[PDB]
Amino acid sequence: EVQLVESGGGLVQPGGSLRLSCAASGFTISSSSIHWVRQAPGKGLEWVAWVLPSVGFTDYADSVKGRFTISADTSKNTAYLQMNSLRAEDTAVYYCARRVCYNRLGVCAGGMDYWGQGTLVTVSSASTKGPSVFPLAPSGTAALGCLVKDYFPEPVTVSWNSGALTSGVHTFPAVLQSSGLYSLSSVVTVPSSSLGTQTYICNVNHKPSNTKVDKKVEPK
Amino acid sequence: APAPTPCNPAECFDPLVRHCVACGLLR
Amino acid sequence: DIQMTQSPSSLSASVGDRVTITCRASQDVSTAVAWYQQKPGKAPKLLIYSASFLYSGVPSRFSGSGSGTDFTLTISSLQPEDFATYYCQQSQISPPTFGQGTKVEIKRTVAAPSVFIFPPSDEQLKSGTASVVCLLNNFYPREAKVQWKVDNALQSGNSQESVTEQDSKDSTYSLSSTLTLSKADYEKHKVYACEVTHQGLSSPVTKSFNRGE
Repeated sequence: EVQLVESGGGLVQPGGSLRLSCAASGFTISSSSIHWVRQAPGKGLEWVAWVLPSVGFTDYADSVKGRFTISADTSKNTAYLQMNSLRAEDTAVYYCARRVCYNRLGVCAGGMDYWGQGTLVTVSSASTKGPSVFPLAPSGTAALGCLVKDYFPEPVTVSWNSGALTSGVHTFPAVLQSSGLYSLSSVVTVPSSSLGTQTYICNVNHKPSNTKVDKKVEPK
Repeated sequence: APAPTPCNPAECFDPLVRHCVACGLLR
Repeated sequence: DIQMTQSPSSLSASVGDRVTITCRASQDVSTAVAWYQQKPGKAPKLLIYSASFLYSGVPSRFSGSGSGTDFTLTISSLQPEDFATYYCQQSQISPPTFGQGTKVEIKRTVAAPSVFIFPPSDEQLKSGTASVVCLLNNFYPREAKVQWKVDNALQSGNSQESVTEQDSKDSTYSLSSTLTLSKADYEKHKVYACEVTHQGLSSPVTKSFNRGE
């Protein structure tokens, strides 16, 4: 099957540079155009570039032209996006994609069918800080949860009882605090009878600061 | 004006890229 | 360059409704328009390519039409899992510009939130700050008002809200409101309460606690 595996995301200084990779399986990239698309927080999808690797032809959105360089290495079956002179407005999730073509009367009928998993680029001078995890103590049905406060950059993941608890879980979007640090809560509703018997643990992970916390939430 | 290069079997012409590329079966 | 204009910007439609999203090109783009569906924070999904052609695997209820300048994505019978932002893209002429998108939300019956208040943990208080957290769970519509009262006194701009995407089976929302104070100001007062106003609620619902159980 087809797979596009991205890598190289992260945090960088305004003015700084960074290289995304998009490694492909199940097809040859030389005969297809590989595309980069990105989504800034609370904005539409924005196409940024393409490369036709067989010959090395490229094209760029005006918004990125003169700063980013798209390229490919046919023998490594991988495409790249070198991004320079980065700005706050470049902060986004960057996806790579393949344009599939089908033969309709000699010309391509196509679109972007296979996509990488998307990799977050944050452009900012702030330092990476790991979160603190605080319990939201409970008390029919009871709400409890845990509060993941003061981290940078995005993202955090939250799972419950090591993958056993999923129903009734709500992990909220992160909010940018006035302090410049993110925070979020994950909550769950459980049967009110279990509170004294089942232990509830939130598994928080913040890969950017390699912080991994597992927090018990018990009645006070 | 200049007629594009003819695509071999297995390829077809993608106007987006102004070039021949792989082209599968349309269904 | 070529510009793609979608309509409407957004819409709300009931499960079972026919949904029509329009997409216009500034210039003739033949039939080279595609339609994509994007679930929040996830890779978009190719629904339709070349105006009318269905990508293998895509449910039959999605279809597209048009050529030249005017294109339309139709969802014959809207299902709960279909909320997303839908984008058209033209690939006749480079650069292949996206339309603004069209956010589809699922309209459904009104439902009240179960409200819950949470006091700040002992752990946090040591750090010098206190977060008080109000939860509104599984409600519809999205419009809701949350007010904080510390010893019956209305609070200004010391709280923030986050909301979940629609639930993919029951189309409800959940909402967190977080009230942030210094430890000192927290330890000066007794009674913390969030007042929730919402259409599903006949009158406001207030959940409260006194500091130190």
